[PDB]
Amino acid sequence: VFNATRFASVYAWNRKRISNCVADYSVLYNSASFSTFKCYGVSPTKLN
Amino acid sequence: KNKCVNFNFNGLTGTGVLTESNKKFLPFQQFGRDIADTTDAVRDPQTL
Amino acid sequence: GAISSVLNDILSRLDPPEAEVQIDRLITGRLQSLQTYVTQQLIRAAEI
Ligand SMILES: *[C@@H]1O[C@H](CO)[C@@H](O)[C@H](O)[C@H]1NC(C)=O
Repeated sequence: VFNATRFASVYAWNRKRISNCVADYSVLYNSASFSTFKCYGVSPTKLN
Repeated sequence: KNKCVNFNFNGLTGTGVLTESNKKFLPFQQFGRDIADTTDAVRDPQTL
Repeated sequence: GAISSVLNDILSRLDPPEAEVQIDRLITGRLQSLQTYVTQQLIRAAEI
């Protein structure tokens, strides 16, 4: 989802359903690749 | 078991003593609730 | 008005700056609930 070659236009925004796996959000939060990383209703550090 | 611990089952935090219960959970039921609508009895995420 | 009725969920989901706001909402509500209960009990105990 992050590294896909193309992203769909917002009017036809793509949706991917992530399930039945183990998610490591630390690699997402420590990376300086994102200009806007705002978690709403939850804290980014607490995600692990 | 039978020890006051800080337990965390699937993100369900709490503090209490975990004892082998005789509740008749159906195969789909995860955890029980009391009248106070608080966690009362659980299923171990690794063992049914 | 808080994100969850359970204190432990808010604590395990939010950083202290926002957990403070949510817990303040819950504290206000629950303290008003005790105030109501104690006032009713005082009136009822006078009747008794
Ligand atoms: C993994 O969990 C399953 C639950 O269905 C259990 O049967 C199995 O013994 C567990 N294996 C390990 C290595 O924890």
